[PDB]
Amino acid sequence: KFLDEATVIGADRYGNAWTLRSPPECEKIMSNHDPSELSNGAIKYPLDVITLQQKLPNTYDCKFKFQLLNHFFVNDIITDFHILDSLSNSDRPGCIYMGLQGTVGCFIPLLSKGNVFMMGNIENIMAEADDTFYLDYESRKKNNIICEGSCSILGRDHQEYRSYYAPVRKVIDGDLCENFLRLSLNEQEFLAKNLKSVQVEDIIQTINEVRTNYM
Amino acid sequence: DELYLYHLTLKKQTNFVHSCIGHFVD
Amino acid sequence: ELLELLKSTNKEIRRSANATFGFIAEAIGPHDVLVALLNNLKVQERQLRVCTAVAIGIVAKVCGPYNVLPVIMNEYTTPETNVQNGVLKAMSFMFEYIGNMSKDYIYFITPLLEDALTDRDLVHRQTASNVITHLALNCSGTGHEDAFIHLMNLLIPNIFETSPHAIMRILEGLEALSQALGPGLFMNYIWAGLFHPAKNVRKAFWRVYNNMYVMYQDAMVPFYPVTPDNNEEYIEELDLVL
Amino acid sequence: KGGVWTNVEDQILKAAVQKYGTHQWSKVASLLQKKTARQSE
Amino acid sequence: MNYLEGVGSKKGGGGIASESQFNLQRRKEVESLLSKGENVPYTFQDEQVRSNPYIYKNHSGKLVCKLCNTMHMSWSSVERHLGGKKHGLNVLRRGISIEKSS
Amino acid sequence: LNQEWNDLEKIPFKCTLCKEDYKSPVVTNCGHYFCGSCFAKDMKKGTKCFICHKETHGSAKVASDLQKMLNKRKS
Amino acid sequence: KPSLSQLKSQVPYPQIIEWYDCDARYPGLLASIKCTKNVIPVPSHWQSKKEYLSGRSLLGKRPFELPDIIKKTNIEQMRSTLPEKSLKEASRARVQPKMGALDLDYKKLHDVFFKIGANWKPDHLLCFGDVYYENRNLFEETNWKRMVDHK
Amino acid sequence: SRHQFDLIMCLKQPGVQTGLLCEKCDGKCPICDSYVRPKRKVRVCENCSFGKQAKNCIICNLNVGVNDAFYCWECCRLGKDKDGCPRILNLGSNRLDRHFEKK
Amino acid sequence: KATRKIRERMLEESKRIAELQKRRELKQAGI
RNA sequence: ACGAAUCUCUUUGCCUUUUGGCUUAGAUCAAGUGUAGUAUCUGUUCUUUUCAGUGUAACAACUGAA
RNA sequence: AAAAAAAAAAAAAAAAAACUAGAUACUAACACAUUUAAUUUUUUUUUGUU
Ligand SMILES: [Mg+2]
Ligand SMILES: [Zn+2]
Ligand SMILES: [Zn+2]
Ligand SMILES: [Zn+2]
Ligand SMILES: [Zn+2]
Ligand SMILES: [Zn+2]
Ligand SMILES: [Zn+2]
Repeated sequence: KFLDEATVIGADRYGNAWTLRSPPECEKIMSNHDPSELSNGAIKYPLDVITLQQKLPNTYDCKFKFQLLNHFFVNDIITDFHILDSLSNSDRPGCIYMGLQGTVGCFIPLLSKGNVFMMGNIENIMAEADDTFYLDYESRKKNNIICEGSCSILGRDHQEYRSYYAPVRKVIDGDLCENFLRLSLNEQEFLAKNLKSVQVEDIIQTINEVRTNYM
Repeated sequence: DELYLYHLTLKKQTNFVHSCIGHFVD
Repeated sequence: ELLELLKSTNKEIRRSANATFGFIAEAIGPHDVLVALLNNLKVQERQLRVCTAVAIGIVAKVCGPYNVLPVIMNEYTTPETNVQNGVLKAMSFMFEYIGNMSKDYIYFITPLLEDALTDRDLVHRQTASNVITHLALNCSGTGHEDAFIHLMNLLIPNIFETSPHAIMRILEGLEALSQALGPGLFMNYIWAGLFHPAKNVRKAFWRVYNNMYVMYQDAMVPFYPVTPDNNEEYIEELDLVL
Repeated sequence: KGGVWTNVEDQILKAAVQKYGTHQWSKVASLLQKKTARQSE
Repeated sequence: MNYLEGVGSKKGGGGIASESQFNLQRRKEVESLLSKGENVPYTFQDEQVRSNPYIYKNHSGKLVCKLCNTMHMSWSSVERHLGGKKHGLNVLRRGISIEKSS
Repeated sequence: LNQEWNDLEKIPFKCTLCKEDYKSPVVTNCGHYFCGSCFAKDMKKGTKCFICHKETHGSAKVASDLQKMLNKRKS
Repeated sequence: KPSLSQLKSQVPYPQIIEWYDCDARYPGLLASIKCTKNVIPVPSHWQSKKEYLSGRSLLGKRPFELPDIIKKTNIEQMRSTLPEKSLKEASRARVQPKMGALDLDYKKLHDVFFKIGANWKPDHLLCFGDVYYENRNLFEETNWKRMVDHK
Repeated sequence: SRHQFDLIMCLKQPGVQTGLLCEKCDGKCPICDSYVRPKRKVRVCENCSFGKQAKNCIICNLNVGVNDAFYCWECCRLGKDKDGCPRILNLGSNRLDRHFEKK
Repeated sequence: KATRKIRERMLEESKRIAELQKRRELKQAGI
């Protein structure tokens, strides 16, 4: 699809879901010229770009490359994206996908620089929780939740899974952040000790904000 | 200038591939 | 008194002497202590340069890397070689001690690893690639990813390098950069010479491919450079569209 | 019991003896590791 | 009355210094002798006529012949090279290469 | 040990807005103290404390404990 | 052993194939892999007995320049590395010692990496298919971008 | 071992028993030999268990073991964790040669 | 001795330079 | 040709701290080791006859007889 | 501050290899004093008496 005029969202047979942006070097040019020029005629291309054509006739044929913008792995095969301008009067425009095995999900842009930080911190908290509990147990046996995968119930690291075919870029997993609601208060206040920042109550506020206000 | 996305799973995948028969919880 | 004491032949000594620089650097301050350490990289004897290189890694973790790093990036300019390895070795240690952080500090060190992988003598190209192994694993998934193509473009020509300590350090780097880039964007460099006529060029690429295939078996499957004509059988179910 | 003199430690004597003269042998062995004054002289 | 002995000490700091420190001192002086005191300049310093004029020091510490593009570990090695038959040739080749143009 | 690398009265008696006696006093989630007229007027412009610049959310308690410690008799 | 003229006819990009590709055990496959959409050629310094990095360019490489944002932190002046103490005066320093050598400011150092230099990113870096060949020098290429824009 | 080339690992299917490290080799990853940031316990095969052999450090296999052995975080990211039994079999060139010279 | 007095003389000259440029800067402000 | 001025050059001549003193040289004191591995100078030999095999990306190199 | 011009020779796309010995820098948190309380060098023609 197109989220935008310079960018694109996609899927794979294998489950990846990615967003590709076209570079600004190409945006200045495509903005300052009339399309008839591209095929033949004079576009003034920087010294470098041509030398990539001659040095690599196969790769740089076009001659620019998208910069991968997001990548993330959801084990379904995404059939349709639907870019919505809003969901239920929400401000943040979402793009809601739907998969083969049956699914719906959404990618919501986070417009803050402030939120993406917090949510980031919460994904990092819950991501290795099964490791943290385990280190506290080991060191509390040394001097005075038994399995290493206790909190994840299976061995998998998160980033290793959600990465899979290729590493995640900017997509922060909001379905992991949402297990934080399901823990007992003892465990929540245990995990949250890692943040100099706000208390459990404010985490839960933040996590819950997305369904209420953003969709 | 980037794009930061947040993922949710609204409705979970429904192809049920495995089953088991017992008594798990009382 | 400690900085003289790590000449000792024992290890547990050398190891505890370095740990107590963190306890002092936390106490008094990092910059008073660094200048003590950096003056000691000029020294010839290897234990002393490695055991200082550890301590600068330890002072970085405990007092924060932003305090240490520009003093180390400056010391790298000195024309003596033993300093320039000791400043690259110290940076390896300090990026495995601050595990996750490391993302904040990239972009600054790409130019410092620029001169290292470009440099003539074979040991710099060994220690900077030993920085990349630590810097790639734990900064993967961040979204830098364009610093690791830069850092990759400089490594691959070292694939032909011999020496045993040099070549395993470079393979470790190439194995680690695979996780910053992904097997696909990384494999583009490796398909070409995977056959090749040269028996040598061929021999060197196969090592790298073997390391990749172990970490990724089902993760390479989308990326193989195989077409219906290029092989007899292919698989007809990869072209199917519903 | 070797105390064998490489062509470097021969070349450093003739430069040391030129500098320090022949009666300062204690100083010549300062420029020259592995070797004492009685060995240098 | 221990003045009878005849040894003493100055009241400043802590004397002997550390074996590693002696090597640094000794390997500078040895490279001063064999060098016959000349200052061999760094490669980046933007040129005190040199005794010869080809030998330098790279951005690292090593010595290099800029004709022959050889790298040297020590002054002792260099004097081997300057007295060698390869560093002889490259002077003759530059000899001819100049004698064919001005 | 201070690291650069990394009967106190905290109650002003006159306002920070009125610069006058506290009347119909107000408490925030801080130890901030204002008049009922004070705090309502600051939110007409400012999002946060007139002092901390922390988030007040317009949240204001009746501060009677102030009038207490502003009594000569306390409570 | 197909002549390269025979081998260049198979390929959608005949300009990559070279005289030696003819001798590969499986050239038909090699020519098709090499000409695949995004494969990047093997670095060219094989067949060179030189050891990849050899002098002639490396003789004149400049020592190091700190990135400008870091150079703002003033360390360049406090420790002069380019290009002293009697051994007695050094051993007196171990016993005394002297404090506050650098006089660096902690708040300034932190901000360079975080607040001010948050988004500072290196000027050129490299692109997907740029391998570093031995004689290339990036210090020219970086300036040539800087040159074209300002003039 | 990372720096000593002659020593041969086991690389068989790990059982349920935990490897042990002597006081001297304590705190080390058996793969990269680093002292930092452990993650997972090691697990060694049965045929490295049995009698006296089971107790000895899984690195030097000489001294007796006490603490558990963990894989460091970086060795669990790459996957070198699960290759196999991370136990050194031979005593190696370095250890022998010191031994005979001393006597 | 040679080195020590050299370096000390360098220090003294630096101090002079410092005071001079002080006086110039204060002059630039009229004082 | 010659009286003769000025710049340039060689030589003779002139020359710089050409070592601060003194005594019983004023006295006395000094280098760790082992396992694995690479880098870098110099010395010595070959650009020199054909073909057949081994070998190499191609050389080279190696192997036979006129 | 500041105020032009005009009289129809050259150009260059920027020493090895082998042999044999010697010389010096350097690389691996390489190893350098603990090692020993469950467990396989302990080997002989079987031969310890209420
Ligand atoms: Mg006295
Ligand atoms: Zn030369
Ligand atoms: Zn008021
Ligand atoms: Zn407040
Ligand atoms: Zn052990
Ligand atoms: Zn490890
Ligand atoms: Zn085993």
